Amino acid sequence: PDFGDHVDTSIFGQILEMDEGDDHDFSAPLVLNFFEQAEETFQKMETALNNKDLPELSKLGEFLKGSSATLGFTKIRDSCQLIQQYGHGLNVDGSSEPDEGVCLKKIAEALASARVDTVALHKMMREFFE
Repeated sequence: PDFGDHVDTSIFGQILEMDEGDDHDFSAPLVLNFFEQAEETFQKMETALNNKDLPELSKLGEFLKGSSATLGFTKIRDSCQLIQQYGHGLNVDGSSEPDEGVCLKKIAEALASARVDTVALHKMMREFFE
């Protein structure tokens, strides 16, 4: 399976080992569970944006970063890392960003990237598991 930059094959590959037989009896429910979880998190983020709660956004980013990391979903993990950082009021270089308005705008961009990358991956994973 050639998922491009979306998936770390060395990590995802280890998920696939847990399948007994060729029906993907373990990996497929797991991946499904991740997309549901992601979808829930994105909704809770979309609300957190609406209420301009930067700490919440930071934590949701960190949470979803961790679960995408576990499965090797690199592009999603990265965008969630940015949400974590911008939620703590920091730029990519580590310098502080004191303008909340700027932070929120950067989070919005990274949330859009995350959602789009999730959808892209969901499709490929659907092709893969059929």
